[PDB]
Amino acid sequence: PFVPPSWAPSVFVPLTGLVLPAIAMATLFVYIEKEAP
Amino acid sequence: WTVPTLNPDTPSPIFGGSTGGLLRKAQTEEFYVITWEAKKEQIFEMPTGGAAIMRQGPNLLKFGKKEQCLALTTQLRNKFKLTPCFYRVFPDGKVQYLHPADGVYPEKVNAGRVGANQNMRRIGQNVNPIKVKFSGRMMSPAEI
Amino acid sequence: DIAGLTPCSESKAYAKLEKKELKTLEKRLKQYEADSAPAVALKATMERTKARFANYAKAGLLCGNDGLPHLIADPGLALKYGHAGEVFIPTFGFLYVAGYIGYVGRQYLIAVKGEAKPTDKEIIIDVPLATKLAWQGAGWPLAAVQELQRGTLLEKEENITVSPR
Amino acid sequence: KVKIAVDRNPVETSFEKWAKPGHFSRTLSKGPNTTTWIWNLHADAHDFDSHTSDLEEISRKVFSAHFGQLGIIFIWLSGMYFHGARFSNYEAWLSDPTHIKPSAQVVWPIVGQEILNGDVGGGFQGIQITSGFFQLWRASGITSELQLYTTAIGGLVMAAAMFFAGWFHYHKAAPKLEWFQNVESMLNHHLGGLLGLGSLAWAGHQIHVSLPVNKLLDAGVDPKEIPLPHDLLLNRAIMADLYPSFAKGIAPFFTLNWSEYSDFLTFKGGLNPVTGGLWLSDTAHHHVAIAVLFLVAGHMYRTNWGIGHSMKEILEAHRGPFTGEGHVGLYEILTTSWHAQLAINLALFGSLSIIVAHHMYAMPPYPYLATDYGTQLSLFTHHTWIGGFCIVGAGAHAAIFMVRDYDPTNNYNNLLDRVIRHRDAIISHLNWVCIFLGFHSFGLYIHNDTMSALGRPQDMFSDTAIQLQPVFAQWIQNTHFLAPQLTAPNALAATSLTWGGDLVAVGGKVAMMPISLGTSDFMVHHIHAFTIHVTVLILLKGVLFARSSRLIPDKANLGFRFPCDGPGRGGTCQVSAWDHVFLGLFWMYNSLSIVIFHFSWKMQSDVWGTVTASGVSHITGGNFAQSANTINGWLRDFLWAQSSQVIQSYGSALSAYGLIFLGAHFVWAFSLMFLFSGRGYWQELIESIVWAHNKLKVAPAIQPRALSITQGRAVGVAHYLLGGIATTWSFFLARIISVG
Amino acid sequence: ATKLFPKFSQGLAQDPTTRRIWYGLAMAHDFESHDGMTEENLYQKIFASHFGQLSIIFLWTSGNLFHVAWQGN
Amino acid sequence: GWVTFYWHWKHLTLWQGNVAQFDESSTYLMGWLRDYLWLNSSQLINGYNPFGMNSLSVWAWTFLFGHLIYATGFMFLISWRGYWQELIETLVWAHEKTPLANLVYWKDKPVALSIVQARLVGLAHFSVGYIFTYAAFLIASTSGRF
Amino acid sequence: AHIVKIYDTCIGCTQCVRACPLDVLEMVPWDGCKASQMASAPRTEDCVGCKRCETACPTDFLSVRVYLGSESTRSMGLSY
Ligand code: CLA
Ligand code: CLA
Ligand code: CLA
Ligand code: CLA
Ligand code: CLA
Ligand code: CLA
Ligand code: CLA
Ligand SMILES: CC1=C(/C=C/C(C)=C/C=C/C(C)=C/C=C\C=C(C)\C=C\C=C(C)\C=C\C2=C(C)C[C@@H](O)CC2(C)C)C(C)(C)CCC1
Ligand code: SF4
Ligand code: SF4
Ligand code: SF4
Repeated sequence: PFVPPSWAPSVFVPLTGLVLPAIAMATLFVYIEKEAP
Repeated sequence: WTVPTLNPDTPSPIFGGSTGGLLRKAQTEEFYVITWEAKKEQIFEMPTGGAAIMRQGPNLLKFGKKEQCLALTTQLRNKFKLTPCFYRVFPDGKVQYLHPADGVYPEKVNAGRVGANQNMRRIGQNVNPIKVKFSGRMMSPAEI
Repeated sequence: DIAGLTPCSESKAYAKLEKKELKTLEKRLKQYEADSAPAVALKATMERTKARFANYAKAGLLCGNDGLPHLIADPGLALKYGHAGEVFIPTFGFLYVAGYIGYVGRQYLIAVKGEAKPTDKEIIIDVPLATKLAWQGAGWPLAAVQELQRGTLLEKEENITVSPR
Repeated sequence: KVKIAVDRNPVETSFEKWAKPGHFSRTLSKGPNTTTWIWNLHADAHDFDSHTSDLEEISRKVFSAHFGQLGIIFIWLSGMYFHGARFSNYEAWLSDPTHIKPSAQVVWPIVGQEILNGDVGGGFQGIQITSGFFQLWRASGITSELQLYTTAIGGLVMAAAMFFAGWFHYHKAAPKLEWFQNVESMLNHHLGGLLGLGSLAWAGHQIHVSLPVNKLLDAGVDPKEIPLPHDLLLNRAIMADLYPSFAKGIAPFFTLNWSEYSDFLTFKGGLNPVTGGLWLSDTAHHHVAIAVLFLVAGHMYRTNWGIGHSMKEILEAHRGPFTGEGHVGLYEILTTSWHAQLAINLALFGSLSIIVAHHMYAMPPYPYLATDYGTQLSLFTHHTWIGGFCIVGAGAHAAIFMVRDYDPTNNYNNLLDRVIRHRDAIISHLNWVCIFLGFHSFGLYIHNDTMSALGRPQDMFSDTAIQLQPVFAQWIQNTHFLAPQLTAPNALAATSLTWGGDLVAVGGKVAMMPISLGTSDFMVHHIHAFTIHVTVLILLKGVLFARSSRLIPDKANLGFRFPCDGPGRGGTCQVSAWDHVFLGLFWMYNSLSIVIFHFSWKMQSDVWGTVTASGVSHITGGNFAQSANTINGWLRDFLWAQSSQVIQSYGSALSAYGLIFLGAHFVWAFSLMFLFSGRGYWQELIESIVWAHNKLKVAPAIQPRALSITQGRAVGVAHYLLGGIATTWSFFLARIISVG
Repeated sequence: ATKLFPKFSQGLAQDPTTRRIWYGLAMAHDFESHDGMTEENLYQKIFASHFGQLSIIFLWTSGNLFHVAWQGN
Repeated sequence: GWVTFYWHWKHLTLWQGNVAQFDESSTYLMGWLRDYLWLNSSQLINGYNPFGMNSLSVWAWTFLFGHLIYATGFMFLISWRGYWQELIETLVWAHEKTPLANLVYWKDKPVALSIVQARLVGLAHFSVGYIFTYAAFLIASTSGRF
Repeated sequence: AHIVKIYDTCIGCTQCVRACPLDVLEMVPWDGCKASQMASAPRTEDCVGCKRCETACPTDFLSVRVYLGSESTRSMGLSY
């Protein structure tokens, strides 16, 4: 019932805490460095 | 008196150089150039650190910011009784005379000068911030 | 008696603490010859310990389960049960001394304020005047009431500085 | 011409100024209007330079202020000798030094404080001292409280002389500036007279009193039956019996037959097996050599004859192709600026005090000093702290000179000018070195902590896991140890047992043994490098940027001690050279706190300990090597485990250390109020309090004011160091006295 | 030149230092100080922000319930 | 801190079954430091040691993690901007004078944190270490003892 | 840029103008005080916010007031 597989953490933990942070940091840094038209 | 023209090929005081000189800002944004006349060769203190010898007659130096130029302006006037003048120079060749703006040092009242940022009231007559709220941006009752 | 406490005079823990304290002092008194100055000193501390445990019990102090004297601070319980020398009387003793210091200091500041250089009389103390006020401070309580009743103790708000508001 | 030049009756001796507070200042003499005046009076009392622009007047004030200090020190020494003669167990300790604990402070029986009079032994009750005076007096050959009482009286006669000299050389015959500017003459007398004569005289006392008296003490002779020092000084037959060469008199000295005096002038090295201290015969031949060396050194500078050197000539001669003008201008700077002299003197004197701590512990010079762990730990820590404070002071006075005495007209293209011209290169490079050390020193501890917590001990830096051995220090130790047989043939033994070899045991306790150096030692030596490099970074930066920076170009006009230049330029808080000294103090405290903790744990873990049948049991059982590689290891096995003595001292004689331990934690936390706050808040709070005083007509004429920004910073750092150092002091003394 | 962030304060957007990044994050929820802020817009922004806070709280509770039901005992 | 210390110590003694310890040791500050902090910290600081680690290892690591953040706050709280601004200016010179490194440049001119910002960053570091340190000590002492 | 303002309480001491280390102020002819001169702030764009002018101002309360505002390369006194 609404139970994720055993590999969930082996994949979710890597993605959330490493991959997603990198993606977020990349887009955020770009926006701040972007200058108003 | 007329606005002076900066001669960029003026002799510079004798100095071996330092690590407190101009940075990339001088080539991209702007730099400042102080000029003065010396009646005798006198060693003086570089606001950027180090001793330097002013040359007889014309002298020219370049600083990264206006405060450094005015700092040297203070030493030359107070200690050597000289009368220096400085300018802001842009990377496109444009030169802007800065001090003394009217040829008369600011502390000496001069005609023609029009008052700016003056309030015909005492600070205790400023309005309460609630009155200047929701204006175009964050402002102070003093600005109104 | 009060709060379920027990007289130190009837507490067994109070008695055990006194024995424990005297046994430490005695274990040390042994390593020394009888007339040796060290021995005389340990004996005088043992006598002072015996007098303290006896004097505290005689004063009718109450002791908790820890066997240590507890002080009753309620004016009602202290007066009705004989425990006023613990907090009540001490309170009026301190209040008299503390008001004494305050009233004398206030009298000094007021006296030096009418001089040529009050600031000078604060760094260099006018000893004669200071001694005079120090002796006249015994009747401060009555003087403070007489000032409170003449309206001379406080300052008028109109004469006191404040921020813009 | 070097000559005595003075002014007669320069200043009148009256109490007129005593009754006029702030008379020395043009701003303070006007009297107080606010409370700031009181602080300013005390803060500017000994700043003669700011008092007057006359160098001669400043020099005369400095000279007399030094005589006042010398008089203070003499009273302090007389008190120590007096307390040793009237309030101590020295005579009993002389008979039984391995069991009786030194004590020279007795407390009066009041409010129950007599508990502090512990059972030190010898039929005596008092506070156990750790100054090492008992061992010093035994080394000097003192055997009676009469000798301690006589020296105490002498010290007071000397203190009275010092205070007289101070009054005389300021009010009666004040030396002129030319007199003080005789640097060549001053160095010749201080090297030849003060140092060489002082060492020669001490050799006289040691050879005629310290050596025979201590030889008899070590032979087991009772202190009562030992010949009095004069009996040995007036009889050669007694000295001849103890040392056969004395039968020949001083003939061998003038005939160059020095070898005959081999029985009292020796090069044994190592330690006396009976006492655990250096051989006095070795200390005698040493001070004799020091005396000769310094007597020669004091004949190098030119005075009133052509022979000798000119310090100005030597300096002007040392110039190279990479340093422009070179040492030109330094002679003028070091003969007209006291702050310049104080900067160099404080730097060397502090570095020296730190060197004394290491040398005195490894080569214990006094009898029965090595096995007195309380005294050993106290001495090392005390001299280490004195050194660190003096080093920070060196930085402050270097900045004071750069701000007040530096003149560019006298420093063009010289070493000083060229240093200021590449200051950004110096600070930026030092900045990187500090960051590299930090990560590669403290990062290793974090790695170990994480690996241990993650249950991966094999991935840690340890003598069993990954190893970081200090090979260079291990090679030097081996070289110094084997020195006696090859590079130092005459020496019987190596200078110290730390290098290696057999251990020396006195009273069943280890006096000294070899000290092994492994990964944990390598890690803590790099923490020291980091902490020192960073402290230098702050102090150096404060001195090089004292006159100006890219942020502030007229810092020199603002002065040495100023709060800031306003919130402009983003914020210019703490830009003054004084503020750099304020920050340097915290890092100096952090560095030395780590240094003394390292010494205590290493000594308690690998050196100190009872020697039993077939085996030495150390105090902490050698847990430094496997417990000092993690922060958790330090917090648990050092702070938490060794705090048991101070936390359990209540009800005993060490109860005072427990009270001071809490009181010190308090003072330290109280400093944070001043260090984290600003005067703007306090001034307003005072305004509302002043209102209550105004309402009851009890407001003071001297207006109450919040402390100045600089005073707020000075009060905070003072209470921080006081609290922190006192806390370690209570922890160290309670721990060592209990498990000594 | 004028950077895009923060869009609520041209002043900060015209700051050429790293302070712009810190202050843009520090003054994002101070609506009253935002450029061109009106009382009505102030209330509407807060109302929407309050729905956002509620959304986060309920997801936090759902997350807690899920991990207990999936990894606990 | 004082209120939570009081609550925890009174409950630890009640849970252990000897309220007398609090009743006799809470009347002096040495009692609080030795009978509450020092005594109840043994198992926590032994979460990981040269002999191995236990389930309390995360709390031992966190306890020290909080001490580090708390002390890092002291730097932003005691040291002020002026000193740092002058240090950064030297680094800006170093980067522009370093070959190859000067090829890459910054879009935002590096500056020291502001005065108000530094007070906030210091208070945050101070507050985070305060909470993390006590939370690590509280859970470890109660769980390990019971 | 920081906001610098002069108030009618100005006595024309010129101290603020002499204290300013960036030439943000000057003296202009006036008729409100005996000195017949009043301080003016025509170059506030060069102001850094040192507040030296306010420290030099002797009037109670200050006649010259500085309000820290938008930060620029000049306002931050950056030589880079
Ligand atoms: C300042 C805080 C404070 C507090 C919390 C208390 C609390 C207490 N007082 Mg009290 N008391 C105080 C100040 C205070 N007192 C002061 C400043 C005085 C000096 C006049 C007294 C004088 C006083 C007397 C004479 C008595 C108490 C008594 C008591 C206890 C019961 C009183 C009551 O019913 O209500 C609480 C009381 C107050 C909030 C204020 C004063 C107490 C009132 C005026 C006394 C009335 C007591 C009344 C007879 C109830 C008890 C009945 C019987 C057992 C005597 C109670 C625990 C009674 C007691 O237990 O004696 C054995 C008692 O008779 N107090
Ligand atoms: C009765 C003897 C006597 C008298 C009447 C005077 C009188 C005078 N001296 Mg003087 N002096 C004396 C002895 C005396 N001196 C001695 C023995 C020395 C050698 C140290 C000096 C060295 C000296 C110097 C260098 C100077 C004076 C100066 C002066 C004049 C003003 C300063 C002053 O005295 O204010 C009173 C000052 C004090 C009361 C401070 C006392 C200082 C003591 C020694 C410090 C003790 C600190 C203590 C040991 C530790 C405190 C720790 C803390 C925890 C309590 C004044 C007319 C000054 C001057 O010429 O005017 C500008 C000057 O610069 N004196
Ligand atoms: C043999 C010559 C000689 C000796 C032994 C000394 C010794 C000393 N001088 Mg000195 N000095 C000398 C020659 C000498 N000086 C000459 C020729 C000059 C002129 C160039 C100076 C100028 C000078 C200055 C400017 C200063 C000293 C200072 C000092 C003291 C530094 C404190 C210290 O480290 O010692 C430790 C202290 C002791 C060991 C106590 C013992 C001291 C006794 C009195 C030895 C006698 C010294 C004295 C010069 C002998 C003549 C006394 C006679 C006039 C009555 C020290 C005691 C400093 C000072 O202020 O001292 C007050 C200092 O500032 N001297
Ligand atoms: C400051 C260092 C110092 C001093 C003071 C002494 C002092 C002394 N040593 Mg010695 N020694 C020293 C260092 C010193 N030593 C060192 C470094 C070594 C290692 C090489 C030695 C090795 C050594 C040996 C092997 C011996 C001595 C001996 C002696 C004693 C006899 C000296 C002698 O024979 O005639 C020296 C000549 C003089 C001292 C001249 C005296 C001039 C007088 C005092 C002047 C009086 C003038 C006055 C106006 C008179 C009027 C008086 C008044 C009442 C009217 C003597 C007390 C001998 C000894 O022990 O005797 C038992 C001896 O055997 N020493
Ligand atoms: C031979 C050593 C020596 C000497 C001669 C001087 C001399 C001087 N120093 Mg200096 N200093 C030294 C070492 C020395 N220093 C060291 C080692 C440090 C590093 C900490 C400093 C750091 C330092 C600073 C930061 C400053 C000076 C300043 C000065 C000048 C004025 C002193 C003053 O302010 O008077 C007044 C002295 C006092 C009010 C003493 C204060 C009380 C002390 C600090 C409390 C210490 C704790 C105390 C022991 C607690 C006792 C117990 C308690 C319960 C009572 C003066 C010429 C000042 C200066 O140059 O002016 C611009 C200045 O700002 N020094
Ligand atoms: C525990 C508190 C603390 C800490 C950690 C530091 C740390 C530091 N201080 Mg400092 N300081 C402090 C308190 C502290 N201080 C206090 C209270 C004061 C007031 C007196 C000062 C005053 C002060 C001054 C005046 C100066 C410093 C300087 C420095 C730096 C020296 C250079 C260096 O070692 O770089 C290396 C960095 C470290 C050693 C930190 C170690 C961190 C670990 C090992 C790294 C882990 C990273 C991690 C894996 C990242 C991933 C996390 C994940 C979430 C992604 C350094 C980072 C100097 C400086 O600015 O630098 C030159 C400087 O001048 N401090
Ligand atoms: C029946 C009509 C009704 C109801 C149910 C609500 C309900 C709500 N309105 Mg609302 N409102 C209404 C009419 C209503 N409104 C009307 C007519 C107007 C126009 C005048 C408004 C205008 C309005 C505005 C402007 C706002 C709200 C907001 C809110 C939300 C408050 C957010 C909150 O604090 O969480 C829920 C609050 C509670 C559940 C109250 C209980 C709190 C107690 C103290 C907790 C105790 C719990 C218990 C003791 C222990 C629990 C233990 C365990 C279960 C954990 C909330 C859900 C705010 C919002 O929009 O948020 C998104 C807000 O900004 N309303
Ligand atoms: C005369 C004097 C001075 C005093 C000046 C002034 C104006 C003092 C102001 C006093 C004022 C306004 C007090 C206002 C309220 C005081 C109240 C309500 C009294 C509270 C006391 C209570 C409830 C008693 C508590 C207890 C008693 C019976 C005593 C003890 O048993 C302890 C306890 C708590 C149980 C100057 C100048 C400071 C200088 C100096 C001498
Ligand atoms: S916070 Fe204090 S030290 Fe910093 S700029 Fe303002 S007044 Fe100066
Ligand atoms: S704040 Fe500084 S730069 Fe600005 S007007 Fe005042 S003195 Fe001039
Ligand atoms: S300092 Fe004040 S009173 Fe004087 S000219 Fe400037 S604004 Fe006017």
